[PDB]
Amino acid sequence: PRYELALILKAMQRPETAAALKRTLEALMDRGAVVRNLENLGERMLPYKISAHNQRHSRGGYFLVDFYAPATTVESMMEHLSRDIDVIRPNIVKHPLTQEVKECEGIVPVPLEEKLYSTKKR
Amino acid sequence: QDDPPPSMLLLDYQNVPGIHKVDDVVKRLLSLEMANQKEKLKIKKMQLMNKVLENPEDTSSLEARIVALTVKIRNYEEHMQKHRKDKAHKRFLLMSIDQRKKMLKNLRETNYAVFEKICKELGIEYTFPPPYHRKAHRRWVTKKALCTQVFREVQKLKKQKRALRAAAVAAHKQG
Amino acid sequence: KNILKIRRRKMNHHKYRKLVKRTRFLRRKVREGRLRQKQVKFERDLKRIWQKAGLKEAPAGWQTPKIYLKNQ
RNA sequence: AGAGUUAAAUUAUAACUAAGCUGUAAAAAGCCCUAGUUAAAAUAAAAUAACCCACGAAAGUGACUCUAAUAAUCCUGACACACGAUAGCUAGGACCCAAACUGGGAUUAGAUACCCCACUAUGCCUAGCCCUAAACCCAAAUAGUUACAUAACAAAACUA
RNA sequence: GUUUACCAAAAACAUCACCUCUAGCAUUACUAGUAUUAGAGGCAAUGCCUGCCCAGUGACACCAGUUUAACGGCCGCGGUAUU
Ligand SMILES: [Mg+2]
Ligand SMILES: [Mg+2]
Ligand SMILES: [Mg+2]
Ligand SMILES: [Mg+2]
Ligand SMILES: [Mg+2]
Ligand SMILES: [Mg+2]
Ligand SMILES: [Mg+2]
Ligand SMILES: [Mg+2]
Ligand SMILES: [Mg+2]
Ligand SMILES: [Mg+2]
Ligand SMILES: [Mg+2]
Ligand SMILES: [Mg+2]
Ligand SMILES: [Mg+2]
Ligand SMILES: [Mg+2]
Ligand SMILES: [Mg+2]
Ligand SMILES: [Mg+2]
Ligand SMILES: [Mg+2]
Ligand SMILES: [Mg+2]
Ligand SMILES: [Mg+2]
Ligand SMILES: [Mg+2]
Ligand SMILES: [Mg+2]
Ligand SMILES: [Mg+2]
Ligand SMILES: [Mg+2]
Ligand SMILES: [Mg+2]
Ligand SMILES: [Mg+2]
Ligand SMILES: [Mg+2]
Repeated sequence: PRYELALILKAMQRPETAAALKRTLEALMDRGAVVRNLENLGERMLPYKISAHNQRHSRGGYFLVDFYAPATTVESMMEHLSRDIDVIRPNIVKHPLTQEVKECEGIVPVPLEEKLYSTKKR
Repeated sequence: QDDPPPSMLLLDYQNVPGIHKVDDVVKRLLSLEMANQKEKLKIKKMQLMNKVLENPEDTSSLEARIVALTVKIRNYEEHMQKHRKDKAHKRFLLMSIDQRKKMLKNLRETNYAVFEKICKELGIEYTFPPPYHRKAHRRWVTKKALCTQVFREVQKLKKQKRALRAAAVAAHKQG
Repeated sequence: KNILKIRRRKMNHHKYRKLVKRTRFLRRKVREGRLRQKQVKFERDLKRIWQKAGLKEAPAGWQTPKIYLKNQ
């Protein structure tokens, strides 16, 4: 997976939410995207009140869209999602599953530094 | 400017068997379409080293380096065309150019044939370093301009005096 | 310690700056006269050049631009 | 280097409530179109992490996201080429807050200072200049050695 | 470049430039335009600059307060370094 779209949607009923998700996904496929998956993180009360589109929002729905897109297009998508009034806040991140975990082999302990000063007898 | 086509199926995935039998979607994810810029650069490097070189296997040869560097340089050129004020990459560009020109001065002193070829193929034009780098300033530029003009005038007037001499002595000798 | 040297230079510079402030327009006049002199000597140089080359007038279309007197 | 974004403050601005608020070693002047609480754009700046020691040639760089990207098969090298903190200059835009100058208030023998209040150039953005710093880690660059050997102090001594 | 046709052609006027003020808008001017515009003025390209003053008089703000590239203003007397 290449990009990860973190989507925070206005908290709404079933049909309208499905609607927004649909037109958003379409909007993605239109900029040339291939959508791998859609996940739902549920609706929660937001960490802090978010002001967007002349509305101050308390709650919201959370979604992940993993997808492949040409490098060029991210900006484009962003623009779109900015002017959508049903989106509380967009973000697009290089997918966490592209970066792979190197091995902590342990903690190499650091010896106390030596020869910082001369052998002078005070 | 060249064009490494959007469908070109990036370098590591070209030689794996039965690739073309795969459906359009996976073929598209492995395309230069979904690719980075660095992928297009890998491809451009390959294509150039194949077009220009003799033995694309040697990375160690002077000419191989000159090609790689030329790719890099062209990329920076592009970057600098988008970002005018980026000083970091203007440094990279100029620096790298100097490195290339140094390696060129080295090829021209060891293998002349290959040097000639490369210069033709990459469009690189090798110029000799002037003796005496000095800053050309207002006074010197202006004075030099005048001196050149005075020279041309003087020799032009000598030519006119010789045309008058020839005409006079000829019309005298005839009758 | 070494600050004594630095103190000397400090004072000198300060004094000097003060001086330039006071003497400013005198200095201005003088620098302008020097630039005039410069332009003239440059002209003489060029005139000497085309004259010792045998020509009478300066070569066709030669205005001998003003480089020093260039508006600041 | 681009483009997009904003958590904590802060403020225009209302709504209640209170007559004071601010300010110092102590006061005065200032402000009561003030103050506390509840609402809030823009602007600017980037707690904690950081007891870390990374990136960049140096200057520098530590809020978030993405794009582009960090010369040389790697010796030295200019007056040539390209950069270069803060301040400063030109033109346009921004202005919360800070603040040279300046004006008030104290202090003082004086006080064209230190302290208090107010406000400006300026700090910010775009484009172009300017090319300087105790630009100092006061320790040149590249390879090495820990042999000989303590002027003093400091960051031990040396070879090419 | 302009001016006192018939006693003055100039150092007067205008002028590029720079500055103040006044305007948020439709069928006769400005203008079939719209603040990078249009009017009322000052001064005289460029260059270095344009210091201090809002008490008076104006003009804004119908009162406070703000304005000098608005009208205009920008000081003394006595004592001191042997002289
Ligand atoms: Mg001295
Ligand atoms: Mg920028
Ligand atoms: Mg504001
Ligand atoms: Mg009081
Ligand atoms: Mg922060
Ligand atoms: Mg490198
Ligand atoms: Mg070198
Ligand atoms: Mg600088
Ligand atoms: Mg400015
Ligand atoms: Mg200011
Ligand atoms: Mg203040
Ligand atoms: Mg005072
Ligand atoms: Mg600045
Ligand atoms: Mg420094
Ligand atoms: Mg030094
Ligand atoms: Mg060196
Ligand atoms: Mg007359
Ligand atoms: Mg007449
Ligand atoms: Mg006349
Ligand atoms: Mg007459
Ligand atoms: Mg006149
Ligand atoms: Mg001016
Ligand atoms: Mg003038
Ligand atoms: Mg004045
Ligand atoms: Mg008044
Ligand atoms: Mg008044």
